[PDB]
Amino acid sequence: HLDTALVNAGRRKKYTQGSVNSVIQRASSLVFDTVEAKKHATRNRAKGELFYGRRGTLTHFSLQEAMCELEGGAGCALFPCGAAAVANTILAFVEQGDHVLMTNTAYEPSQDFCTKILAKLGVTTGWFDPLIGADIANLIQPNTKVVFLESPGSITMEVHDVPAIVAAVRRVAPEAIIMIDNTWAAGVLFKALDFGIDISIQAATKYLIGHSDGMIGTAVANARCWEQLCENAYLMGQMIDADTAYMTSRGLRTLGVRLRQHHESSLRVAEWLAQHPQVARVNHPALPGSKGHEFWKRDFSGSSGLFSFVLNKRLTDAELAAYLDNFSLFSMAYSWGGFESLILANQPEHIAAIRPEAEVDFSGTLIRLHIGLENVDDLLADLAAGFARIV
Amino acid sequence: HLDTALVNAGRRKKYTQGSVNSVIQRASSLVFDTVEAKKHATRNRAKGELFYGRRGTLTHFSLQEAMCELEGGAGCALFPCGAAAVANTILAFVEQGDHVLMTNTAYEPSQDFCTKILAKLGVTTGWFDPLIGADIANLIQPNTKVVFLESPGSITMEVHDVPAIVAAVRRVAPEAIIMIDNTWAAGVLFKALDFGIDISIQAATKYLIGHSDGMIGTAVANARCWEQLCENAYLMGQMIDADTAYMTSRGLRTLGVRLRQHHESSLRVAEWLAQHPQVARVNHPALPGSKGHEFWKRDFSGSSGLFSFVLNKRLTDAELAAYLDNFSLFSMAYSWGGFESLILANQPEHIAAIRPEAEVDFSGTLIRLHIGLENVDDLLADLAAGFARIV
Ligand SMILES: Cc1ncc(COP(=O)(O)O)c(CN[C@@H](CO)C(=O)O)c1O
Ligand SMILES: Cc1ncc(COP(=O)(O)O)c(CN[C@@H](CO)C(=O)O)c1O
Ligand SMILES: [Cl-]
Ligand SMILES: [Cl-]
Ligand SMILES: [Cl-]
Repeated sequence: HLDTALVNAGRRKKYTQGSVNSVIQRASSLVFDTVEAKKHATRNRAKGELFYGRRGTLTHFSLQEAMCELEGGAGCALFPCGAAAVANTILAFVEQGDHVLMTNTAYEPSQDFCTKILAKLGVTTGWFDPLIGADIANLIQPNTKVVFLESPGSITMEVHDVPAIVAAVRRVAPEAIIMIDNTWAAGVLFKALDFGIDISIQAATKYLIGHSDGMIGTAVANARCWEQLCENAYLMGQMIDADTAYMTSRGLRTLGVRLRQHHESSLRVAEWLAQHPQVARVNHPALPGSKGHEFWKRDFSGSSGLFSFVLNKRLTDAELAAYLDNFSLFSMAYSWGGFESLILANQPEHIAAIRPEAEVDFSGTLIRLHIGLENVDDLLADLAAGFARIV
Repeated sequence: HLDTALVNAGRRKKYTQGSVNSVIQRASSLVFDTVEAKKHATRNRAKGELFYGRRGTLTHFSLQEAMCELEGGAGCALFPCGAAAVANTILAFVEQGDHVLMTNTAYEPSQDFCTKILAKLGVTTGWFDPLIGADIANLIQPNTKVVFLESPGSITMEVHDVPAIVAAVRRVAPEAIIMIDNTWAAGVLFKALDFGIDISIQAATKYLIGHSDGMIGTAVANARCWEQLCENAYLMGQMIDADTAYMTSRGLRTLGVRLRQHHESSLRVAEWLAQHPQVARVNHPALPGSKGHEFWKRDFSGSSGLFSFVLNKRLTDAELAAYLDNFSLFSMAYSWGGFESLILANQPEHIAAIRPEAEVDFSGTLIRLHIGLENVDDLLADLAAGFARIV
């Protein structure tokens, strides 16, 4: 039913007005025909009545309805980008004196928001290994207000045992706000809110947009946390432009077909790489043997196309150029989740430096691949040519 | 390698300037820094130097390069929609006293262009059965200038034997302009120019855009016909806006994954319908027994999602409402090639009225389906519920 839901989510007649897709309603000013209409709009300004562009237009309402349906939430807040969704969703729930507990595999700018912004405002941050499971109850403190998950982890792809983590957290601090950056799953391959997580955050920038040409963040909350998220994000003025909301709705429609091809192609690549003499490790959650693969097999309904692997060596600056500069199909860039295949290198010491209170367990250069929609045999030929350049 | 080509076609740095996709260059005025720059631009105004917005900006040049690569042509003209591409491509090659030979299964607005616009301008049109094959030779007159193909045919979906038609035309009138409306194949399931056709026309509106929210026509010509196409369409002011050009290039990137799903689901539905006791006949190019199926299998590399079937009876007006008005997932609308599934009905005499000099061979009500990206079992249940309403 997912593919049918993707095609139809948010597409009601009040938003589409006769077309297949929602109209694009560009607005700051939204006009009240009468004082009664203005009173009604004011009362319902956070409940889907047209009131002011910072609250949304029809185009936003359609995307929000669609995200709430797909992720099973009570509300969806929208942000200029994925990093803004993370920073402002955390900020919405903390005050001077609180404590945040975050996986040490979190996206680096999410860590930096904690250590460079929150700290100067009286909020502290501790760290945990992605595979801590139930032992996380040990780290929970009497002022721990937020617990921040990200699964798979950034770059290294380790999957949480979320059931064990949530259960442990609910024993010790039931009213803690559990959050997850659910971007790798595109919010649909892992139903975060069905696991007891309070808020699922996405860089819709990635698979939801799907084409590397829009930036937008989303946060879908359960009924318990929606109103605080919505009103505190709004006090920071957080919103997205109507056209980008439209393009996010539009990306949903092909998300199923795309993800199935990303899953298929990338698992094939990773199977070939795990057999490869020049490869030390392969970190693909759908690959038997990867850190947390068993949780992935159990808790996820599929895979996307982003993973990583470790070379037999820490490439020099000169080897890195010979390797990366001369691919024919993979491109060097940040971001991911689009139609084209990407390649990025992180040296083991660089990873270690973004793993607070941990070290790394590999010494080769770590290559992160986004596997796009190209023919997978073409892409293997490109990686093979890459290996020949550094042998 | 098609999937790799779809991902990469037209995406060169002079257009993308560092992003994944081409920039969107919106312009009428294009600035000449010097008289010499203006002279150079004038000389190359049809060859991809910036000259004037009506000739195109970087965004158009990128799409044009993509289409020439994917369809194997020398140039690609752009139009406001498919119907404009058809009308203006035919018009570009005719003059008073010329004769056009068009398949009697052509899209109805294409026929009306011939009978209502060309006729009063001194250009006659004759008609042929789509399975005529080599016998088209006998219809070629001394003044026949254009032979217009459409395979599969509109609504009824008959597939031409293009090799036999092209060989027969080239025996009698080697210099005739052979055109095809290649929309059903999205220009990539049937490589028209490789079969000796001179110009491949598409409503990029359909599968190239892919989301039912842009209109655009394209015409890719071989080297023999390109300059005449280019300059006579320009004399009629035909262009597309830069944003829709961008959206067409963008659609190309997912065309492969989308078409494979349309193929799989539409063939499933067609095979199910062919077994159904309320179905007299299924018109799907990929279904055994359909008209021209053998040519589809030999000459195409796949199928899209549009096809039709004939019911075992002629629906009354009351039955038509009962059937059509109460679908849950199929929607009634014109166009096709999007993510959502569509349904339309025609009575046999309506089709007969748009089959010039021919009758139809069925008497039941005809249903045209577009199979979108929804789960095919959901779509089958929607069709079954419809059959129950008219049984
Ligand atoms: C898991 C994850 N979460 C957030 C973000 C940031 O989203 P933006 O919309 O880019 O602000 C990312 C993005 N990471 C990309 C590019 O920043 C990367 O290459 O690491 C993300 O992966
Ligand atoms: C085969 C074929 N060729 C051209 C067109 C016209 O394209 P536009 O971009 O709509 O001008 C079509 C479109 N016919 C659709 C939409 O009316 C239909 O419902 O039959 C076409 O099929
Ligand atoms: Cl109130
Ligand atoms: Cl307000
Ligand atoms: Cl000119």
